[PDB]
Amino acid sequence: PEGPELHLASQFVNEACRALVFGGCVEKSSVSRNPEVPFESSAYRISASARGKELRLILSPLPGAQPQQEPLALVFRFGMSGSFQLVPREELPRHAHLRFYTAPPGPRLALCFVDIRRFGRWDLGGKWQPGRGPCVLQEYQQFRENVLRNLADKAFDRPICEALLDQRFFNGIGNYLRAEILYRLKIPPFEKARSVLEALQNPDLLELCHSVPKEVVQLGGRGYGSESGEEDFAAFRAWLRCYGMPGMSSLQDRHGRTIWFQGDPGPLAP
DNA sequence: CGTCCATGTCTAC
DNA sequence: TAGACCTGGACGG
Repeated sequence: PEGPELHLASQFVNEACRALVFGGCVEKSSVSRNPEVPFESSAYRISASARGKELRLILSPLPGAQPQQEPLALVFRFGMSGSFQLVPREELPRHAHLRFYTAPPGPRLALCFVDIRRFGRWDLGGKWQPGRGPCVLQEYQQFRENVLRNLADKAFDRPICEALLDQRFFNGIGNYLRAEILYRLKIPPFEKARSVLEALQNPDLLELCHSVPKEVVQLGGRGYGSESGEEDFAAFRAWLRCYGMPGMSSLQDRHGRTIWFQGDPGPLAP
């Protein structure tokens, strides 16, 4: 998952858990290296917000719930496979690694953090990752300024296909979005990032870093992902113009990750 | 059986 | 920077 997936996951949690009351402990699969979540409430609601490639749950005990408890924030990163799913308490998926259980009345449900591969991670802090750039979806002006102010940074020596994955400046952009973005402007992926950015100091590279992932969010669906039917997944595959599409060339950036492009690879190519 | 590939970090050398 | 962290699917023989 990349920014749009984290965003729709946030929306999924909020819409699904609007009318739900949770109760009891927050349960961790005994194979997850991530920390135990010390939290018990007789009655609590669950809300979410997203910032680039991170999502924040807030667990909010209701009035008079017991034990006396202050709200608790957890921040998730999903790595290659994470996901959130509302399931029947007795049909936990394989790889439901963290699990929030509905109190009665109503049919017993588990909001599960599902992460097949265990590249996902969570922290008790409630805080966004120190160093991560602003969210390209929700802090666009902040995102734009945070780049143009810092072209001096060695980050921008790298080729543009590489800089776009540095979450310090492009929080929320990942390997499908970088491909999709450059294709829209036909910027060679191994053009030097400083050259392409110095220019702006008919939409431009930074406009698209916002608007292109925002197109994924406005499919509905779960962006690149199977939930909301294996119907919405094909609605994404049809949106894609570059990433994996027949006809397109592809190469490995200096860190093994595959960039899909059309035509000219550009000057700093392997 | 086997090999390779996948929406991302994270860290040891 | 090579390597680690993981599982499973789409392919090969």
